[PDB]
Amino acid sequence: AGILGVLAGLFHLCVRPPQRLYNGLRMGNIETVLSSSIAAVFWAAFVVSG
Amino acid sequence: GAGYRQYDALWLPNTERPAWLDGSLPGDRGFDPLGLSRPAEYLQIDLDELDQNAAVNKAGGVVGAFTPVADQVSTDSLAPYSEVFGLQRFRECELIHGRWAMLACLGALVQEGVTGDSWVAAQTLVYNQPQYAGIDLPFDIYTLAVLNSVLMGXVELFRNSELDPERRCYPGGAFDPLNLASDDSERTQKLREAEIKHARLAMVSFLGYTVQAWYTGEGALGSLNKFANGF
Amino acid sequence: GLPWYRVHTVVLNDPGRLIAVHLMHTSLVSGWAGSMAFYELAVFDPSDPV
Amino acid sequence: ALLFFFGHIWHGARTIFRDVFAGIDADLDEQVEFGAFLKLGDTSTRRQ
Amino acid sequence: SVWYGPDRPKFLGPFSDGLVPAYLTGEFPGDYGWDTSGLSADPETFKKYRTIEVIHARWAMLGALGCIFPEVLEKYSGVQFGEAVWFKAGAQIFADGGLNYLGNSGLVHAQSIVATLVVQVLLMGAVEIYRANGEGPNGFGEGQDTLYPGGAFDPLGLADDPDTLAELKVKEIKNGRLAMLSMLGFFVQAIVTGKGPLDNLLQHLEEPGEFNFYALYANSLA
Amino acid sequence: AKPNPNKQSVELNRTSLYWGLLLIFVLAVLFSSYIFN
Amino acid sequence: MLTLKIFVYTVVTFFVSLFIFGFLSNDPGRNPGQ
Amino acid sequence: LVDDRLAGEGTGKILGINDPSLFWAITIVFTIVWGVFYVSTREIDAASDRENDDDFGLTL
Amino acid sequence: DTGISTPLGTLLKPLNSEYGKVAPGWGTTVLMGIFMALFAVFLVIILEIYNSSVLLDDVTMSWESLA
Ligand code: CLA
Ligand code: CLA
Ligand code: CLA
Ligand SMILES: CCCCCCCCCCCCCCCCCC(=O)OC[C@H](CO[C@@H]1O[C@H](CO)[C@H](O)[C@H](O)[C@H]1O)OC(=O)CCCCCCCCCCCCCCCCC
Ligand SMILES: CC1=C[C@H](O)CC(C)(C)[C@H]1/C=C/C(C)=C/C=C/C(C)=C/C=C/C=C(C)/C=C/C=C(C)/C=C/C1=C(C)C[C@H](O)CC1(C)C
Ligand SMILES: CC1=C(/C=C/C(C)=C/C=C/C(C)=C/C=C/C=C(C)/C=C/C=C(C)/C=C/C2=C(C)CCCC2(C)C)C(C)(C)CCC1
Repeated sequence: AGILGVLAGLFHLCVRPPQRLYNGLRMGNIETVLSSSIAAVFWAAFVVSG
Repeated sequence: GAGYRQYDALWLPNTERPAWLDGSLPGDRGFDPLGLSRPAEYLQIDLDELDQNAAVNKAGGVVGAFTPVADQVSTDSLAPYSEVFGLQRFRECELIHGRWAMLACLGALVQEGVTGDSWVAAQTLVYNQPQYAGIDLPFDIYTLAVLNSVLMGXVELFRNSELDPERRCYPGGAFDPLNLASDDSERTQKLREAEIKHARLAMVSFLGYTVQAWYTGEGALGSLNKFANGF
Repeated sequence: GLPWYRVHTVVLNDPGRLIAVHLMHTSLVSGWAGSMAFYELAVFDPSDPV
Repeated sequence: ALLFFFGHIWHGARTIFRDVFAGIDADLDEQVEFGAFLKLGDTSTRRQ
Repeated sequence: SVWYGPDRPKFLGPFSDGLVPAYLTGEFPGDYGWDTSGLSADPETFKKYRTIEVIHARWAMLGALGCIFPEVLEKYSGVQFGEAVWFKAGAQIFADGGLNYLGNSGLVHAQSIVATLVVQVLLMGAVEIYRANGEGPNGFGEGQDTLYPGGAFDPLGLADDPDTLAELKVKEIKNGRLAMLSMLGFFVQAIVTGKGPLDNLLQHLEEPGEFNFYALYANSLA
Repeated sequence: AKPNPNKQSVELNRTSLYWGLLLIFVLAVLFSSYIFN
Repeated sequence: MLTLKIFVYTVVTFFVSLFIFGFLSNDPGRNPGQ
Repeated sequence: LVDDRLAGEGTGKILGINDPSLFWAITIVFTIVWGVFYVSTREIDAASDRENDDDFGLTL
Repeated sequence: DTGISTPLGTLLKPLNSEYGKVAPGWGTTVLMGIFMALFAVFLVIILEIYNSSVLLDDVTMSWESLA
């Protein structure tokens, strides 16, 4: 997972997001980051509880 | 004029050179099926309205089309090049990768011949007990790790200080003591072609090395021996 | 004025103060970890681990 | 985890529906007329 | 300045007015007016003697530091050389373990006297040919002073001002003359006492009125 | 540097104060009965 | 214990040398006098 | 004995130095600070717009 | 009113310079969808392994695998 994370981080450093995805997900807003992070953390909470 | 055929040669017998590859670079074979060096076009999206004092806060629209100019080096120390997808930056990356791969291939072969250990187990053997050609070194592994990090960082920070994109690949000067390809002639072009071909061959060969050790569990000479003693 | 449930939205468009409030949260979490460790050490009885 | 599921739902709704956080437009009757446009909310498909 | 011209200090104090020659006009560093034997009347021989003196000064400074360093590092430290005394440190090349740098069996570990001599001959001959010719490999160091080159030999740029350069020249020549006198002292002390330069200093400091040349060795020298 | 342009003032009216006090005291009743055990 | 002594000696001499060589650096000239 | 200790209390050592390591630490740090201070004295003196002749200093 | 200059801010400035730069069109959405599908398949496989809905020869899936 660390190796894959490094590779994906390099990809996301090099490649710009698509225009359609940018507009759809509102990548210029920070509340979308907040919502996605909250989703990830509650997923992780369910996994660790199980 | 006998014993062969008279016959620019591309990577396919019948194919056309891409527009962005004009054949001026040394190893230019017109090979770019994915078009990674094609001049990229982008778009500019206006800033989102996030004002808390306004009734309506709409998203950002398209300001207009925007195609940047690449292959320009600046004094940034963290992003010197104008764009990631440029031909010159890709050439510099290819040259550095190839030189490292050439050194790696030769060193793995020579170390395997001299010491008798595989190039994979050599890392662990040196980690447990630092050595070189059977001679125990006077340094501790912690000191060696810190020294390697510091020295490599200093060398690469020295290398990054150049600003001319041409001299970023062929610095010359103290790195060409014999003055073999330090002018502008046909003799330097052939040497650059040979260097780029050797770089590509060594890159493919070390990808070999790595995969072969992954699959068969052997090194380079070990893989040769295992292949020979299998018929 | 702002309702009591919208107070922390002032740092939505302020990267510096967003970093500041995140740093404050990290400080509080680390302090809780240290204090909880000390409190558990003050009441632990390692005489019998069986 | 349950409370944060609710939080995710709330914040996603707030970030997508950001322009109508204070209220809907004053005149919003032509777009919400049944069978006025072929496509829902599209004013360029006025038929049927 | 203070160290140049007709008002510079002289080597006899107030008695030096009537002894200074007419060619020692105070133009070069270290000029104190000492030419009683008249060996520098010829300007060419004077220039050659100045070059010889500066080279001797640099070599003597290096030699004094290197003669006193390993002996200090062997008593007031944890280093264990094969031999720390300067006039007995050449015999380490004939030891069973060879010559180990800083007492470490994996630092230099030199074993053959002939190989070190050959390498030294090659390197020192090359550098001294470059210095004498005033012209290094591939035209390196051309047009520079044959005694104060600068440039590649001044990486830190401490001599980029002529006045600072003159003052540093005076400092260098005075330190070098002191080092030359100290190395002569080292030689004669090694001959007479037979102990290291630091041993003599420590023994003198143990009892200055009892452990000196006159109280120990003077009467046995005739 | 210049004053922060994101300055806002909070507010709370008497109805909100009464609702908050009522919520606090009712929760206190219920969970105090359950916590004293 | 000797390592602690060496570290403390280094720190103390560093601070005392700073004090001495700061008070030697033309201190009676850092005043708002005309 | 049962344990080990430095055993230096009430001995009367010069500057408390029972070790060349301590001597080297003191000397190295002092020399470094002095060397850093030495090169700046010409610049510091020039901040008063006066030469360091026999009349220099704060006088009354 | 440009801001407050700082050596570290100047060092990190190029990393925060392209706000709205986007790739025109759909970009690399299909590749990301392929990766998403592979991730979903992997998650299903591991969930079924834990749930004991799939049985593997060498996987004990019990406390006895600590032996
Ligand atoms: C309970 C219903 C639910 C609802 C209504 C929403 C609603 C929303 N989500 Mg959230 N979300 C949920 C659960 C939910 N989510 C879960 C469980 C996760 C996983 C952690 C997420 C993670 C998530 C992310 C990462 C993002 C959102 C965002 C969004 C917004 C729109 C985008 C969206 O449609 O995503 C699609 C949501 C789906 C749940 C539909 C997919 C249906 C799945 C793939 C079913 C496929 C079936 C399955 C493979 C069958 C076999 C399984 C079997 C072996 C058990 C909106 C607020 C997006 C956003 O705009 O945020 C600002 C975004 O960034 N969500
Ligand atoms: C990951 C962290 C996180 C973050 C950074 C935010 C951030 C934000 N939230 Mg969201 N939210 C989250 C998770 C998060 N939320 C979750 C899990 C939920 C579901 C419960 C919500 C539900 C939610 C609502 C319903 C609202 C927001 C709103 C807001 C904004 C203002 C909040 C406010 O000012 O409160 C100020 C809070 C108080 C004055 C006191 C609250 C005290 C609570 C009741 C208990 C005391 C808490 C305790 C000390 C610490 C908690 C422990 C920890 C384990 C959680 C801000 C952008 C507001 C909005 O959208 O603004 C436009 C809003 O209306 N959020
Ligand atoms: C350059 C400075 C210098 C310094 C600091 C020293 C320092 C030392 N010498 Mg050495 N010495 C030197 C040069 C120097 N010497 C020279 C040039 C020679 C050859 C003539 C000698 C030959 C020598 C011998 C034969 C002996 C010493 C010994 C000693 C110790 C003093 C006891 C003694 O009887 O001295 C007497 C000194 C000499 C015979 C000549 C010194 C002449 C120089 C030019 C004087 C430097 C002046 C001095 C620092 C201050 C004035 C004091 C004095 C002149 C009244 C002391 C560690 C003694 C020792 O090791 O005992 C344990 C001892 O046995 N030295
Ligand atoms: C003398 C030059 C002065 C130059 C200028 C000095 C400026 C000073 C600035 C202020 C510094 C104050 C803090 C100093 C801390 C370091 C010292 C320390 O802790 O040492 C503590 C150490 C203790 O050393 C101990 O020794 C033991 C064995 O004896 C063991 O080895 C212990 O392990 C070891 O710690 O003591 C010394 O180093 C001795 C110092 C002796 C100083 C003599 C000075 C002589 C000249 C001055 C005479 C007058 C002095 C004043 C008298 C009247 C006072 C009212
Ligand atoms: C001035 C005048 C004037 C008038 O007119 C006249 C007259 C008088 C003549 C004059 C005078 C003169 C003089 C005095 C001189 C002197 C000199 C000297 C002493 C030198 C030395 C000189 C000296 C010197 C160089 C020295 C050197 C040294 C060295 C290198 C060393 C080395 C080494 C070492 C490190 C260590 C090891 O282990 C060993 C060895 C190897 C050994
Ligand atoms: C200044 C400083 C310092 C100090 C510091 C300190 C001392 C700190 C502390 C800190 C701390 C000491 C902190 C703490 C914190 C805590 C917290 C933050 C907590 C929280 C909690 C909570 C939030 C809870 C909740 C709850 C409840 C109430 C009940 C049940 C449920 C729950 C769980 C929800 C020093 C000198 C070092 C260094 C320099 C600076």
